Amino acid sequence: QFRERCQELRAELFCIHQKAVCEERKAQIAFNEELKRQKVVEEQMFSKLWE
Amino acid sequence: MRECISVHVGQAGVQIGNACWELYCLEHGIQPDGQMPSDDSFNTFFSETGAGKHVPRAVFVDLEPTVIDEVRTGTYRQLFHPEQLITGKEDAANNYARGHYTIGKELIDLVLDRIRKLADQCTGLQGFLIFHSFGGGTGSGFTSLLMERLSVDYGKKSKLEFSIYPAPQVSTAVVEPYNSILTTHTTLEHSDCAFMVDNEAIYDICRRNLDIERPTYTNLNRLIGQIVSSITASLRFDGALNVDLTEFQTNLVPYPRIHFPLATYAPVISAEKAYHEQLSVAEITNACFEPANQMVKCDPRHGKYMACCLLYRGDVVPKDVNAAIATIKTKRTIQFVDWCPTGFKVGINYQPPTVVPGGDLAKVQRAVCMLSNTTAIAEAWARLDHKFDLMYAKRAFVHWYVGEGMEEGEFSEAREDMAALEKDYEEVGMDSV
Amino acid sequence: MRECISVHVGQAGVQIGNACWELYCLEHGIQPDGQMPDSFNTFFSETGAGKHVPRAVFVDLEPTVIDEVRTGTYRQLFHPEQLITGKEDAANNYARGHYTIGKELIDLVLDRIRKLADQCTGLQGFLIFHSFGGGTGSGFTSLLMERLSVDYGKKSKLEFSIYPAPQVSTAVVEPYNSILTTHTTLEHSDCAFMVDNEAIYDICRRNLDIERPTYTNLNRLIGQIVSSITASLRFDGALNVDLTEFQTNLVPYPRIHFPLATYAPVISAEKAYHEQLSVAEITNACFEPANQMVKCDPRHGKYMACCLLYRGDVVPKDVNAAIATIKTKRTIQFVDWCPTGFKVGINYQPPTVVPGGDLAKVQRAVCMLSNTTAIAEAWARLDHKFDLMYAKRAFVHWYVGEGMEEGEFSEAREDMAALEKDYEEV
Amino acid sequence: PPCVNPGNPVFSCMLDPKTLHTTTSLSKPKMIMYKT
Amino acid sequence: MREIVHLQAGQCGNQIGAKFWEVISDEHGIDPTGTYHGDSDLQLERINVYYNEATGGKYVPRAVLVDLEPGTMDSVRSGPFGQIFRPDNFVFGQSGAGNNWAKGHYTEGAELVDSVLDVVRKEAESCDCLQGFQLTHSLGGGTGSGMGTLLISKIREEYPDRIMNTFSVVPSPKVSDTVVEPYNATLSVHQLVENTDETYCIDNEALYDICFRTLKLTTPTYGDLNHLVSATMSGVTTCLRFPGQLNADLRKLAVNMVPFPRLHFFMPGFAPLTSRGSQQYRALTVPELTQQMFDAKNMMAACDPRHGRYLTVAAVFRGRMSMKEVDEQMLNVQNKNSSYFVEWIPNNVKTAVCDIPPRGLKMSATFIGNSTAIQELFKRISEQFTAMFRRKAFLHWYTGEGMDEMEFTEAESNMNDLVSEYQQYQDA
Amino acid sequence: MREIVHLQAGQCGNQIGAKFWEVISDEHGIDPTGTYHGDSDLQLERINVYYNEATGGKYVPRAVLVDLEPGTMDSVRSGPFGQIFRPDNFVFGQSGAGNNWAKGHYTEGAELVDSVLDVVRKEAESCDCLQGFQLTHSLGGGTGSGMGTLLISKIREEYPDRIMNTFSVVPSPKVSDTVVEPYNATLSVHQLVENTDETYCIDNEALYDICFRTLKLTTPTYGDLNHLVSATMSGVTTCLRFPGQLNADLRKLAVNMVPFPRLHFFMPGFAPLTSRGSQQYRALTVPELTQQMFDAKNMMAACDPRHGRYLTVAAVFRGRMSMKEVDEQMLNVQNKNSSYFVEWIPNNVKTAVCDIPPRGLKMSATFIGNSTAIQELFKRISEQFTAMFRRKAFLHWYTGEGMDEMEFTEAESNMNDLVSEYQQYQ
Ligand SMILES: Nc1nc2c(ncn2[C@@H]2O[C@H](COP(=O)(O)OP(=O)(O)OP(=O)(O)O)[C@@H](O)[C@H]2O)c(=O)[nH]1
Ligand SMILES: Nc1nc2c(ncn2[C@@H]2O[C@H](COP(=O)(O)OP(=O)(O)OP(=O)(O)O)[C@@H](O)[C@H]2O)c(=O)[nH]1
Ligand SMILES: Nc1nc2c(ncn2[C@@H]2O[C@H](COP(=O)(O)OP(=O)(O)O)[C@@H](O)[C@H]2O)c(=O)[nH]1
Ligand SMILES: Nc1nc2c(ncn2[C@@H]2O[C@H](COP(=O)(O)OP(=O)(O)O)[C@@H](O)[C@H]2O)c(=O)[nH]1
Ligand SMILES: [Mg+2]
Ligand SMILES: [Mg+2]
Repeated sequence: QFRERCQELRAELFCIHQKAVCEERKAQIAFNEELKRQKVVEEQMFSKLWE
Repeated sequence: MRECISVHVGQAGVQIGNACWELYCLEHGIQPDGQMPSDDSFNTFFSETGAGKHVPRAVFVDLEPTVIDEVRTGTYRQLFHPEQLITGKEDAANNYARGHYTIGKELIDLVLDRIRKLADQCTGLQGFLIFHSFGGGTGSGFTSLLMERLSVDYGKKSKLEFSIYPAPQVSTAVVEPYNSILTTHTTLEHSDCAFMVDNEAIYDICRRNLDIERPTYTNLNRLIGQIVSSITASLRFDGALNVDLTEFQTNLVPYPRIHFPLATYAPVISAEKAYHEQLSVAEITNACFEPANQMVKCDPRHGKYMACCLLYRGDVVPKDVNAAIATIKTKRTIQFVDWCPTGFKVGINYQPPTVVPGGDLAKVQRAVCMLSNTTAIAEAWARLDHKFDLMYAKRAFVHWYVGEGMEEGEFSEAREDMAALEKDYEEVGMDSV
Repeated sequence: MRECISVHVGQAGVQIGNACWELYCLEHGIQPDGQMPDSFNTFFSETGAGKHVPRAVFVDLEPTVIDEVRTGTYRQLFHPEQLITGKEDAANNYARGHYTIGKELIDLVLDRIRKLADQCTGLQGFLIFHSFGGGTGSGFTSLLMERLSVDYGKKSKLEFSIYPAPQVSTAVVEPYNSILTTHTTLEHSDCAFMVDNEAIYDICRRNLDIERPTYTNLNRLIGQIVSSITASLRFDGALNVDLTEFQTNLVPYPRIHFPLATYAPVISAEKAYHEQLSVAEITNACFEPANQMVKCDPRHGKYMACCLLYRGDVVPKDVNAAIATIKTKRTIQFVDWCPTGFKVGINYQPPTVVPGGDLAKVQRAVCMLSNTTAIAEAWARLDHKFDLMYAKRAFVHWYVGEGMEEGEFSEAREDMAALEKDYEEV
Repeated sequence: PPCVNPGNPVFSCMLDPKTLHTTTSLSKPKMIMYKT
Repeated sequence: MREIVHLQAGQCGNQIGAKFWEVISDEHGIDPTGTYHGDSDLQLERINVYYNEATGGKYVPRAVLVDLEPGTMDSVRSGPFGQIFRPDNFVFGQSGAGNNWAKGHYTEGAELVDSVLDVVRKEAESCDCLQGFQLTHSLGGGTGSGMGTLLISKIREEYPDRIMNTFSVVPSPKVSDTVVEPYNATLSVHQLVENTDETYCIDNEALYDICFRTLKLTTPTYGDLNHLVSATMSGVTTCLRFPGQLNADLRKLAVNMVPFPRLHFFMPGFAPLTSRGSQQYRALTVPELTQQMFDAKNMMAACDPRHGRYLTVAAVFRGRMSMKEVDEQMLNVQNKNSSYFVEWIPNNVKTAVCDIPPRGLKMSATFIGNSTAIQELFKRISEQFTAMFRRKAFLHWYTGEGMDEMEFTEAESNMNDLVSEYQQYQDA
Repeated sequence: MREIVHLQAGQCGNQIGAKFWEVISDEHGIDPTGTYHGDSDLQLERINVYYNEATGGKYVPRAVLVDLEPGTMDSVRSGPFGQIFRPDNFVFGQSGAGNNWAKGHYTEGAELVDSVLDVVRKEAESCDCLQGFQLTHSLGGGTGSGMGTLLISKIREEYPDRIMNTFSVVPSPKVSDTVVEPYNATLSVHQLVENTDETYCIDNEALYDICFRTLKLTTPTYGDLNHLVSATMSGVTTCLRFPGQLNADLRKLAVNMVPFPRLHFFMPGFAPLTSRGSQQYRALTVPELTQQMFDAKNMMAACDPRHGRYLTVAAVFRGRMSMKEVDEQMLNVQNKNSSYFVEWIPNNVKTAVCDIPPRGLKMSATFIGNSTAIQELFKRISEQFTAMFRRKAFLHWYTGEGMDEMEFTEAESNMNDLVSEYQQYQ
């Protein structure tokens, strides 16, 4: 709680949260890429039902 | 040991609360049925029973049984107390006089009975937190009776409402200007603060800031979910500098009749776009005063800011925000009013925001919630007052309102009430030498 | 902290920009993902991770040219917000880009320049690239810079204005857009450079030996010119020279902001075996009028001022025999009020080898930036071509029917008439 | 009969909409025709 | 928990509702005996709206069928979905009327409506909270218009503050089907303005013009027409049956879009209509649907809207669609066509969103619209009435057994008063 | 992204456009069932310029098939790719025109335009930001010329800015297809001069002259004749669908095409078109194209450029080729043939280079010839007009429909005025 403001709060807390923010976002880029696959197969389901 | 009671009324109000209450459960780690997966942060929006069950502090009321059923039989079945989650008898059907006189009257006694049974379990109560609309009958007329009864039953409790304003250009209801004028007699002296969230913000912020096209209301309500979680988190999560609810009221509001702030959630960015830039305190504060990011369709350059309240979340250092405020004060374009030279707050919370599954927001190191009081919301009524008097001039759609018991003269009484409120923003925008 | 915004408007802007941002990645060590496989403060603005989005605002009014830039290999590199797209072309017409499809997009791109300018705290100037061909590169930029001059202004408006060729052209209203943008360049441009690309059409098969050269070849060689003048900022040097230090040593009077540049060691691989690269020799060879990219003959155009970049293994003693050799050779033209008129640009770092690009691994990249009176000859022929149409008013109707007015053509004459006289009376 | 009158001017649903179902890795399998 | 009561009259109203009870049965998954062969839990939660329970599983309709001629009374029962109705609900006269408005209103009308009023109060007593009443009939015949009139004449006596939606087949613009349709219409319209809360007009060859140009089917029977009008019928009453982010039941669908308590004559219409030949060629999205929603060729009334001005319109939407772009494009309808909309109501369009579409369609919509263009029907049918009343033609079957000509005179005056009020509110 | 819609009118027009829609589908990789089959992404790219997306990957040829005869409609719809056309865009009538220009203009012409402009509006509202309109027709054919004449006088008031083109088949300077042509040609070209922004004159005979020697084909049936005009159409619009280094769309063309807003009748032409016995030798490269662009035998309209002067000739190229090999092989032209070239416009050349070629050929170009000499083809049909008109040969069919001889003189006077302006500007 005092070496935070020369050190550990930076480069051990900010650069590790940022390390999370990088890898954590990759799930959202993977999860949303699955929900876009929902719509594109739903349209196949609405194409064969329209057919 | 301090807590905030919420009430959500109207179809608009109940579904923006479903986005509010999905976020409350995913913030504190609470399952959709009530029990903790296995603190005191629950005791602001959640009551802890003998088991792990966390009954929500809200009461959802609406006169349409249709919209209340899908939350009665949805995935939040076991969460809500089934007698809290109260239904109606018949639709208010887009009529102020219906929701105020004839069909909303048989629900006041049961709603106020549940607010009493909820406020006595309360021990350190700060104030109410209202959720309604301006368009429909039960979003406007039924909440009017609520402000009528809560002002006399409680009094000194500070109530806040997150209203959804009628949009200036698009609109979905024909007689909703009538409903957005008569409600103003009961949101002026019966409401302590009134947040306005128009359907023109996420109309285009979800298009330009977020790369997703064609948004719908389940994406509209998440941004309204994020802001309320940002405001109450100072009551709820620890910080280097916290802003209580009563802290927030007396500071942002100048005058007893001027309590109509704007809103802005700055770090609204998509997942595929967020890693393309760093989100600093100075950048996310400069991106929040921009006229393409406010929550109401009104240009802030026409008006002058009275006082702005800023709530930061997560990883924010309290020197960069002071550098951000000084950098954004020295620009000439954002002009403040002369009689309030400071015009600013800061508020720090340690916990970063959560993102719901399926959401288009990307989670951030830091999130700022800018809550600005402007006199540019004077012309928020200008495109509604001209919207009003054109319909009123030839007695269009008046026979329904006077047919339900409402007197004709109460239309013009609300007309002059808003005309006086517009005069107040012309009075405060004049400099004194 | 010595940074620059590389604005790229029109087609020939961003086509140079891609060839620019290719070699900009190599020298700063940046993959097309923006990450490393600070010299990159000047460009490649810092982000949260090891990614670096380029300091640029890629503006186009036509959907297509910016699109393969967008879906190219630099898709991660080139940030979508700085990748401004348009829908309607300017029809190679100054009037359309400046008025009709002007204020339509000028609001977004001023915001987009400003957004990166917030990160750009202590910046040097704006690297704006445009042709004299059409309203995307002629009219929109004239609207852009005058907006950029009234907002920022003091920042260097150093402009890579691609000039129309003395004989060839893509257009026929090429003299129109040129004679309009050149006179608007006079009121709002700090150190506007000149890219004629007609001697580029010649030295390609001489110094590069690329027979059948294509647009790419040109832009790559132009991008090396932008690199050498700015490598002083990003990298280090014994006499490295700032962008402010270029302009207020080179431009003598405010209407003389039109020098000519050329790469000196343009030697490619097949000659590079037989070439003795010695710093004094190449800059001596640089002055030879067949090599300057601007076609207008410097051999008669008096050397009013002259700057000399010195990139690579350049030695301070060896650049003084370079000055002396040019001095004793009196047949090379000189001005009569600057005795020396030189600016030495020592830069330790050697030029990059673009992948596949024919510029060989020459150890040194001496360059040269001389303000000559020769540019009046390039103006006169451009002025002459405009007169032939404007004598009997051909093609004016497209222009005047798209937000413009016939007096602007006439006033473009008078402002051009002042412009040759700036480069004649001195 | 999947529908009531095969060949309506408006529309005739000649597919059992029970088999019409999509899901996410982390979601429940819900049907398409029926929806909220 | 609220419900609407269906009730049909005449040969037209019997056939229209018989197809309507057949087009909502598959929507709620009901076989032709009454059992629930469905696949969704939100198909049975609002079954109390348009159905009611019996001794386990069996869902019986709540419609009363008054029909003065029994020759089309057995037609509905003998159909595929005719066993679903309870038989004692059926009420019929021994002898037909003969297409007299007065004979179905005065002399044998009163012999039956005591029983018809008896069976509607029997069913409405059992309902928990009644929301409205529903009628389908035609103006051009005595058993439909006259019997429908006498029902409405005293149902407002006992249910004053309950809404009424009636789907009335307005008589034919071009080629007429009975020679006394000017007389039957002008007394029905006189009695359809003061008591009905909300009405629909159904031009007969607007259905024929749809089935020729839009649907392009060579041999259309009445079953194809009856299915098309009933698709609009189901689209009206969907929001109080299925959830949504913005729903509009019948009470909301009327009291915010009738400006004045006597102007309630609307333009119905179903949005997604495609031929066989052009069905793979049409995309399914909101912007293409609205270009089919608002055009004159895809309308349920033959009178164009280009000769008048829209006062209020309503467009209920069914299915997931992002309706933020619905508000975007519908504004583009407002801006592109401003002279066809009244300027004294800047907010002319209305939305409603239903969460589920009709079964199998990706998304669907129903058009409700009030216009001053209704005048070109009423101003002519007044001219048809005046061209036949002044010559004392076809009158002794009305005057000779029922009312005098004073009721005929005040029927013309009430029409001509309605003629003047639409004109004076066309420009405001 | 900018898009156009076809407006094929008459038997002449519907056959050309369908063969054009044939070639467009082949280059974009589309089948008669509309499903995409292109082996890359460039065949899609901007598919909205011609094709509207439907369910199942289907692409409808955005085009309304206006006519007055069921027989032409039957032939096009029953063609190999006839299925892909939308049946709602098959608006047609039954009463024929009889090759009378009036009958296709007022009796059933003016009774079907309301329906056609309704489905013209259908395409326009559906597309987002359109670029213009395209309309194939003849000059001497009554429903082709006449109905097309009334469309271009109706869509132009509906959509002025969208530059609308006609590939009008100008009548023969020899063997006549009907007897009615000088009447129908003169009347329509009286409106062609003041309706369309760029009219493409098409002579059947000079188009035969291609199949005479350039293709040296033995018996050319109308199939490749339509294919021949379709080749020029595809390459004109190449900068709107296909990536290109010098992307000059029709918007970039027309402002360099028309020097005064009366002159827009410029003869088109394709360029690497050769024969079966000459493909074995011919080398696909830039200079051997310019051989066969600027030849006086590749013109689609007859009106040979020996009897006129090149106002602002242009050629839109296709395929991967040098841009310094084009510049030279397009300036060497002017420097040589200097007479045709009008010295008034110093460099009357549009180098419009597209990156990707037509599929099945490497080095391509579409030369739109802006020679003056089109007025001789106009004075030819003026004499054929007045020789028939002054004697009052057969006009009671016209004057009975209200088409009196007064407007016949106006048509002759305005086109003889159009003869004068082309002749004065040379
Ligand atoms: N934010 C939001 N708005 C909605 C939602 N659903 C509908 N709306 C729109 O918001 C506007 C205001 O809604 P309300 O005033 O609450 O309408 P209402 O309560 O259903 O009207 P009544 O129940 O008849 O009193 C309406 O015109 C709707 O179009 C929703 O779920 N969220
Ligand atoms: N691409 C490119 N163009 C050059 C180059 N050198 C000169 N030019 C000329 O610069 C002009 C660039 O066009 P722009 O400035 O973008 O204006 P434009 O003609 O409207 O081009 P578009 O935006 O594509 O419509 C072309 O006409 C070329 O003749 C070069 O090296 N590369
Ligand atoms: N769409 C439709 N119209 C009908 C049907 N049966 C009758 N009509 C119309 O009803 C009008 C007269 O019917 P009518 O004999 O009076 O039936 P009634 O009202 O039951 O006596 C005619 O114009 C018919 O077009 C039907 O099954 N479908
Ligand atoms: N490729 C092609 N050209 C045609 C065809 N039919 C006619 N033409 C040209 O059009 C001219 C006749 O035009 P016209 O009869 O007035 O056209 P119409 O109005 O549609 O009948 C002929 O001289 C031909 O040169 C065809 O089927 N294909
Ligand atoms: Mg409601
Ligand atoms: Mg371009």
